[PDB]
Amino acid sequence: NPADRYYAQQKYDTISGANLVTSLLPTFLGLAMVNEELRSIIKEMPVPKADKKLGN
Amino acid sequence: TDTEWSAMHTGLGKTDLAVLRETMSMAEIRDLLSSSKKVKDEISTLEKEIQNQAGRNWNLVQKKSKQLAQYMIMGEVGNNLLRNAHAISRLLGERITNGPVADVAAIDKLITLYSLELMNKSDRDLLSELAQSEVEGMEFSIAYMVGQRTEEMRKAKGDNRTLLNHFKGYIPVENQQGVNLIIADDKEFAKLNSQSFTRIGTYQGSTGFRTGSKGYYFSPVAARAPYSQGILQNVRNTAGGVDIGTGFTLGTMVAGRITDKPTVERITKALAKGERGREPLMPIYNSKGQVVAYEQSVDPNMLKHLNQDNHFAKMVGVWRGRQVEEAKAQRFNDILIEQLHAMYEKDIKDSSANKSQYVNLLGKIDDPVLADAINLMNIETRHKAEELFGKDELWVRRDMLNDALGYRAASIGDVWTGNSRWSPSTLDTVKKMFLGAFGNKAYHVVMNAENTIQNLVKDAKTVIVVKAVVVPAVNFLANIYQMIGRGVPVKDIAVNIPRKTSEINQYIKSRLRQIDAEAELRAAEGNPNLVRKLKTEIQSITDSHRRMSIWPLIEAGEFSSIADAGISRDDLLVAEGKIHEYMEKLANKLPEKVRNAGRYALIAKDTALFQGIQKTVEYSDFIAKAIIYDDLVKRKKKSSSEALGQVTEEFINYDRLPGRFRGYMESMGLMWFYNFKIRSIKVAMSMIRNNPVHSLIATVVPAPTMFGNVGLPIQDNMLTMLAEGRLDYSLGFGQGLRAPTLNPWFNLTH
Repeated sequence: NPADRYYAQQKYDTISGANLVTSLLPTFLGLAMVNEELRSIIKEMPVPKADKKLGN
Repeated sequence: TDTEWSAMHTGLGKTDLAVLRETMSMAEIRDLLSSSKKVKDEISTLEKEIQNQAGRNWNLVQKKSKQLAQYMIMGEVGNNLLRNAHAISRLLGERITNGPVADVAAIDKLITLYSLELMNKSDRDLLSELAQSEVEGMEFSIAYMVGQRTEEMRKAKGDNRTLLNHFKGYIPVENQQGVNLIIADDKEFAKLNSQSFTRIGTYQGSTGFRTGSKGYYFSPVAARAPYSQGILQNVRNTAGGVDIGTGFTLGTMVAGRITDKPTVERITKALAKGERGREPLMPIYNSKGQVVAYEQSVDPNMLKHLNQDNHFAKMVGVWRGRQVEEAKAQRFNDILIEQLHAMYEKDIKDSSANKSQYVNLLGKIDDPVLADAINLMNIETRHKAEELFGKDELWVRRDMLNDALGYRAASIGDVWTGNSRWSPSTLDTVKKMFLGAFGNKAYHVVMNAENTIQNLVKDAKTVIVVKAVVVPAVNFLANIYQMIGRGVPVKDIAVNIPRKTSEINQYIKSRLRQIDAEAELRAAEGNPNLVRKLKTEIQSITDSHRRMSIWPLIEAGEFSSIADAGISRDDLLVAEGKIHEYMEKLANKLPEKVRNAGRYALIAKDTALFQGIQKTVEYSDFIAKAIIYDDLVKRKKKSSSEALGQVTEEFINYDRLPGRFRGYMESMGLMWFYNFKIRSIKVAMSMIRNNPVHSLIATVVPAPTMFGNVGLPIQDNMLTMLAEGRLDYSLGFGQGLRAPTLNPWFNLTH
C-alpha cells in the first residue's frame, strides 16, 4: 500500500526538521520524553563510546 | 490481537466475501483462504467463461474489473470509475449497449477474487491460520456478513438510479475522537486567521474542472460541540453507502459536487481528450447511461492523518445499529401517511365540496424544481401512498402545503451542491432588525461583515463583555430563522419587530410609576386630597395596558412572569436598546482580579453579570411570543384560547435548569447550548401534531436547514461554534450565517 510508506516518510521529515523548516531543539527534546513510539526506536541505537562509562 | 482484528476487516469485509456464499459452500470458502493455489485456479477458469460471453468486449470488462478491485482495497480512484458489477456489465461511458454484456453473477465473483490477491502477504497469512484452527469462530463471522449484505441489497434494487451508483464492498470505519480534516479555499481561509488549523497539503484536482487554489487543513485532538461529529447524522436512508433515490455518496467524504446542467456538459466533453491530476472526478450515471452529476474525490494519503479504526467486531455492531435506526425512520413516515389519509377521508364524507381545497402530490406538478424532487422520492413511501389513496394519488390540504414551501421565497442555491444561503434581500432585512433591537455598538462588533470578532478586541476586560453579548444575540437570530422556515412571511416580521419593541418598553416605564404607588397609598392615610390623586393615577395608567396589543399575553402571566418579580434601575437600558452598554455596567462590578483575567476568567453564578444575561435572554423570548401569537390569530384564523395553548408548549423556564459541569472549567457558553437544545425538542414535537404535511415534506423536498450532511466536509453553524467558546468568526459574513436543521424527526432522536 503506498499510503503505508507515505505516513512513515512524513514522520521522518519532522524529526529531521524538513517539515518544520530556532526553538527546534526544545521541541525535539520535549517529544523524546513523551512519545512511546520514538522512544522504542531510539533505545535500540548503539551508545557512543564516550558515554559507555555512564552505562545508560 | 489487534492486528488480527484489523486484518479480518480488510479480508472478510472490504473484499465482499459474502458474494461467494451464492455458489460456494462455507467449507469451500475456508479452503480458499488457506491455499493460494486455489485462488489462481478459480480466476483461470472464470476468465475463460466470461471471455466467451463478452467476446469482442473482453478487454474493456477486464480493465474495468481490475480498476474497481484496486479501489476496493487501496482506495485509489481511476478514470471513469464504475462502482459495482451492474454498471460494469453495461459498460457505461465506453460503449453503448441495449443490455448486459455478460452475466452479472459471474462478473461479481471475478471482481472479489481480483481484490483478494491485492491484500498484503503478511495479512493473508493471518487469515490462513484462523481458518484452520478457528473453524467454529470463523464460520459465524462469515455468516454475519451475509445478513448485512442482503439487507443492504434489499434496498438497492428498489430504484434503478441507486442500483448503478452503490459501492460494492462497503463497511463503516470510524475516525479518532477529536480530530477534524477539512478542505477549503486558500483565499477565504486566510481572512479567518484561525489558530487551530495547519496546512498539510494542497488540492491539485483534475484538468476536467478548473477552480481556485484549495488545500487540506488538519486540527489536532480537542473538544467539539455535541452531535457535530462521530455519527453519520444523515436524514435520508442509505443503501450501499449512497443516498437512496439520487445515488449521491454519503458514506465517505468528498471535496464537492457539481450538479448544474450547463456545467455538467462542459465537463463531459473536456474529459473526452484526457484526465490528469492526483484527484480525478467521479461521475454519477442516470438510468439510461447519461451523466447527471460529478463529484470531486479525496486523496487516500490524507486519510492516514485521521487515524481511523478498523476493528472488525466493533464495526459490525455499528453497521447493524444503523440499519435498525434507519428502519424506524421509514416506519415513522409510513404512519404519518395513514394520518394524512384519514384527514382526507372525513372531509370528503362530510361534504363533496371539500375536494376543491386538496392538491394531488403524485399528479402533475407545474413547478419544474418541485416536480424533479417528487420523482426522486424514495420508492418505499410511494408504494405506501399508492396503497391507501390509490394509484398515482396523494391528496393533501392546499393551505397546509403552502406553509411548507415558504422558505424558497428567501433562499437561493442548491443544498446538494453545498452553497445554500439566504437571498441578498433577506440579509438586508435581518441586519436592520438586529441594529434596532440591540445597540449600535454591539452591532458594529458582533455583526461586522469584514472583520472577525477576535480581530477587534484588544483588551482583557473587553473579552468579558463581548463573550456575554453573543449569548442573547444568537438566541435572537435563531428564532428569526426558525419562524421564517415555518412559513411566516419575511414582511410580517420586518414591520412588527419595531412595533412590539416599543410596546414592551412603554410597559416597563409605565409599570414603574404604579409599583411604587402602593407605597404612596399606604403613606396617604389621611385627608382624601392625596388619596383622590392617587386613586385616579393608578386607574388612569391601568387602562393604558388594556388597549395594548400584547394584553392577552400579559393576562396569561407568561409575559409578566418575570416583570413583577423584580425591577432594577439599570434594567431600563435593555428596554431602550443599549445592550452593549448594559453589559459594561455589570462587568465593572466584578473583582479586579477576575476582570483582568481576560479569557481565563471563571464567571460565577452568583455575580451580577451572570444574572444580567439571563434577563436579556428571557427578554428576547418576549418578542418571539408576541409574533407567534399574532400570526396564529391574524393570518391563521384561530380563537384566542387556541393560540395561547400553542405558545405555552414551545417555551421553557430557565430557572429550573442550572449548570451541572465540573469546577475549574469554563462552561458559560456550553450551558446555554444545552438549554437551547431542549427548547428545540418541544418545538419539533408540536410540529408533528399541528402540521403533518410539513413533517413529510421536510424529508422529501430538499430545503436549507432541512437536510443533514451531504458528504461534504463538516460545516458548523452559530449554535455549534458557540458552545466551543471560540471567537474567530462573525454573525454577519461567511460562516456564522447558517442555522441548525429544522427536521422534526431528526431533532427528536438526534
